[PDB]
Amino acid sequence: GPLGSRNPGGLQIGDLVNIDLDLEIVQSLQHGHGGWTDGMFETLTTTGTVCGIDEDHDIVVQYPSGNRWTFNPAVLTKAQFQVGDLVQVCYDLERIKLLQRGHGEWAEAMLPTLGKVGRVQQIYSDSDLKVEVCGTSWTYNPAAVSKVASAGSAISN
Repeated sequence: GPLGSRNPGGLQIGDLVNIDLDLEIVQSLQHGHGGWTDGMFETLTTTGTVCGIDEDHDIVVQYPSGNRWTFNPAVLTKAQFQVGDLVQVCYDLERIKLLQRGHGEWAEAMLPTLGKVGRVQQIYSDSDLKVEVCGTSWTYNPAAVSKVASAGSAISN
């Protein structure tokens, strides 16, 4: 069936989902189903894990960055630093192109890394970083990435 024809309850916690859609369509469908913020660019290139269904029947999805985002079910398709640090790549394409000048440069094959998390593999003497993002390592300006706190502040049970 077409987009939106999935049976309610056809996704459960632990299911893997992706987004195949263009941003503009995601934004339309997100109206009244949680909206869009640019922090969500991760979701267009990362496989998420269903972690809940809210009262209004929208799907809450968990990302390796630690972030959880709420989606219209129709959007989803069922599927300073230290070495080892989990870091998130800047999602702003314009900014990152400028930061990458002289710091490893921007290659178009890096486009999917926007907004994604990866792992620091090596820190160069001049402070640039080798970061592995979904199996491929790139050189980044450290200003082009942020240390990730998965869950953030501690919450008592």
